[PDB]
Order: sequence, then C-alpha cells, then structure tokens
Amino acid sequence: SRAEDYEVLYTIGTGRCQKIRRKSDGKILVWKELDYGSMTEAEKQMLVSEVNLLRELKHPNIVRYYDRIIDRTNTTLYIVMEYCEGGDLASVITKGTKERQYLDEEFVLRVMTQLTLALKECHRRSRDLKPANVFLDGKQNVKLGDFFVGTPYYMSPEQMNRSYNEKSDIWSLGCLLYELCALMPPFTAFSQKELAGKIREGKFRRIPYRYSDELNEIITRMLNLKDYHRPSVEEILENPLILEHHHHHH
Ligand SMILES: COc1cc(-c2cnc(N)c(N3CCC(C(=O)O)CC3)n2)cc(OC)c1OC
Ligand SMILES: [Cl-]
Ligand SMILES: [Cl-]
Ligand SMILES: [Cl-]
Ligand SMILES: [Cl-]
Repeated sequence: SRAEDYEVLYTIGTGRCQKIRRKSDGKILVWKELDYGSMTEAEKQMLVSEVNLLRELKHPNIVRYYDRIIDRTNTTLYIVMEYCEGGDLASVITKGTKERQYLDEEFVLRVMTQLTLALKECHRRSRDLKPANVFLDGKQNVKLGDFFVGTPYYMSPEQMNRSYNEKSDIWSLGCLLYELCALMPPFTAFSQKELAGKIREGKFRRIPYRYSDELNEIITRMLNLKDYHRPSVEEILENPLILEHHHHHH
C-alpha cells in the first residue's frame, strides 16, 4: 500500500521497471513507475480506469498485477506485479539469432498454448501481441503483459484496411510464433508501404525444417489472408500438438 513497504533492488528497464522485495515477507516482485506529474485530471481519471481493469485480470498466463501505490510528493504511480525471472520473448529471440541456434519446438508449443489461453481470457473479458510483451517466469510459464517510429510487422490484412476482430489476434499470434521459429518476422521490408504489399500477397518462407509439418501447418493457418480461415482459439487448443505439459504449472 505504501512504497516504504518495499525495497527497490535494482532497475530492470527504463517510466522505470524495477525488481523489488516486499519487507513484510521478503516476497520478490516488480513495480512499474508511472510519473503522472505532467498529466491532466482527465488523463488521470483515464489512468485510474485502466489500473482498475488490470487488477481484475487474474489468469495464470497473464502477468498478475497485485497492487497500486501513489507517491504524491513524487507524482509517481507504482504498479506492483509478479516477477517474471525469464525476461521477455524479444530477448530470447535476439539470443537465438546471436547463438545461431533455433528454439526447441517444445518451447514454441508452450508459447502457442499459453498465449492462446491468455488471448482466450482477454476475449472473454471484452493488447499488443509482440515478443516484447510476452514474459517468462521461473517455471516454464508464459505470460502476456503490458496492457511511430517503426514498422508494424504484425499488422493483419484486416487492420490494414479495417479490428476490432478476434481473428486479428490470431494473425498476430501467428506472426509471433513464426518469428520464434524462424527468428525473423514472416514479412519484412524497408518501408511500411513495401511491407503492406508483402502482407497482401500473403507469402512467406516455411519455418525452418527442424520444425514439424504440424507446427508449420497451424502457424500457416494463423497467417491466412482471410480472417475466417484462421483457426479460433478453441480450434487451436484442439490441435493434437498441444498437450498438458505445454500448459502452465505452478
Ligand atoms: C530478468 O530479466 C528481465 C525481466 C523482466 C520482467 C520481469 N518481470 C516483470 N513483471 C516484467 N514486466 C515489465 C513490464 C510489464 C508491463 O508493461 O505491464 C509486464 C512485465 N518484466 C523484463 C526484462 O526486459 C524486458 C528482463 O530482461 C530481459
Ligand atoms: Cl503460473
Ligand atoms: Cl540460425
Ligand atoms: Cl498464397
Ligand atoms: Cl526455410
């Protein structure tokens, strides 16, 4: 409830994200620093609405947001959440590139399974689905988090023309799983106009051959140009590839 109840250990990323320890029990967590000092009251009311919505999101595959803290003399809002020791998927992918080493299919199956269930929960309740918004804990669990300039690698053909569309999320997941496998996005280009052209032709290289035809097929379906040809979250979870151990475990 009060920032004094926690001790900052060190900064993770820079508002700042920080690893913290709760004094009462020694519990490891993180908080996100939001400086609302230059925000209007209308923007603060907005921010309050968003923070109450985060508190309501309880799901093994979604970053758990525990608390909120206001420091009035620092005009700083702190969002306290679980600590995900594994970092984000972006870093995993960049690690793969450097190591010249592809990720295990088992790992890709875990991400596919757990992110789909995350998405399934988000739809039931009715955000940005990219590697830098997907996090890993210390137990092989995958969690969706974070609810110009640069190219929109994952922008679906519908979003290009015109979402809101749940099949648009499936395309984004396809892009993400594809980049996990090939260590590069399915569609690359130097300009957003070139990119859009590539996206509309709907063509891409098969994921590397170390990955099964079955994994390649489901990712390919998610990247269908027609939103109605992409599998739903339910049809995804029905896939013979997806087994119990791919799901979360406490
Ligand atoms: C240990 O290495 C890293 C950890 C994290 C990290 C760990 N736990 C988190 N809860 C977390 N947050 C930060 C942003 C959140 C938000 O936007 O709501 C959700 C997840 N991050 C992050 C790292 O770099 C990105 C990292 O190093 C690779
Ligand atoms: Cl969990
Ligand atoms: Cl490689
Ligand atoms: Cl085609
Ligand atoms: Cl290839």
